[PDB]
Amino acid sequence: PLPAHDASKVRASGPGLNASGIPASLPVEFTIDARDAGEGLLTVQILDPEGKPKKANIRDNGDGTYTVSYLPDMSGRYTITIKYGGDEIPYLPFRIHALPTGDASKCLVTVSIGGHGLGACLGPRIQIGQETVITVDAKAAGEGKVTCTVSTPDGAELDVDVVENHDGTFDIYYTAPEPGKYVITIRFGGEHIPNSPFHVLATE
Amino acid sequence: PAHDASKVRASGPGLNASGIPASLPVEFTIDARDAGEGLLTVQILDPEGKPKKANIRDNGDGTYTVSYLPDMSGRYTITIKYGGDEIPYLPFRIHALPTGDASKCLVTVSIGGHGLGACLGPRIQIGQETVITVDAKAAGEGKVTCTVSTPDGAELDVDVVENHDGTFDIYYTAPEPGKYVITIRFGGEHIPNSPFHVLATE
Repeated sequence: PLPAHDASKVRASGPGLNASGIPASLPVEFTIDARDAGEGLLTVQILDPEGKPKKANIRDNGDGTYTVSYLPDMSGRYTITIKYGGDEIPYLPFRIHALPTGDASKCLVTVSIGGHGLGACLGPRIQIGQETVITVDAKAAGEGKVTCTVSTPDGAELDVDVVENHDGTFDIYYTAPEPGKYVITIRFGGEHIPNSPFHVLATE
Repeated sequence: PAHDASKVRASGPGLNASGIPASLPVEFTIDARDAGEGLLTVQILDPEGKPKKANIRDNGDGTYTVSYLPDMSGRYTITIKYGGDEIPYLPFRIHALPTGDASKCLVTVSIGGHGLGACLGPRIQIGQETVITVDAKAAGEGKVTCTVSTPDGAELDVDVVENHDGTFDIYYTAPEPGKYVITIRFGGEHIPNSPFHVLATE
């Protein structure tokens, strides 16, 4: 990379790097300032409290600064490594503590398919090729949001976008594309709701 | 009116040193024919250290048939006394072994003939009969068992009816308002979504 850079002049700050911790289950952002660091590619790696990679979304603001956002779905410490032109910036890694909120044990689960409710709770089987709506009623759980991750039979872990209804309930829309074992993790305020993670088998 | 508990002998499937299958009722025999006259008592603690019902039948001949239901996989600690005195070699430690695959069980709940889908829901009405059906066709060897924790903190075993087609029915009515915890196991292990937390309301 002939274009000169100096990663030691990059500065990072903002809510997503708060040394006092952040609330789990809420998306958060921070700013990376490379205006004095020359020209190079900015990369960010985030490891979650389980040591697994977490997506850091990077917005180039076109002025030498970047906005980075991530979703700490999980209580615990996240490990953030930032590189400019391939070189680590100072003071790495950032260790950011996502703190639990509310009472996940008060969340209730109902399931519906095609506009017909299967009543309460998520049994051990789901159907393939059929949109399934898992409603998490958190009206009694207090502070926090519902988050969801699905592991597919191939081993991939995918964060599912949870719809907030603003009445204390949250809807998880999922269509299982293939038969096999899925693991559906549902947290509220950073913590597993009752019976999560759900080990479910997708069937014809 | 003398007795000698040191001469009481104990044997049978319920005391098998190699373990017993969880979720199946089991019996054992206490032989006090050489031990004189006295009252037989049996205490069973389940793996969590809580009392487990021991049904004692006096056979009227110096022997007793004792039965208990190991609903939970794990270790059961059995203390037997005759005339108030311990018999030898106590306590007995009996392993209840898991069987089958409780994770393959399917639950359906019906109240007054209306299906509530899987699990109870957060609320039921006091005095209203509930029917919990457990489909265990895919679960392998074992039986469904059920224990309820009541608002007062008591534990009660709820009889489970075997239909001999792979399904089991549980009939339960909440008598008092408050929080209940319904534990449903197959072959010693929680079925999916057990234990079930329900508030009994007016």
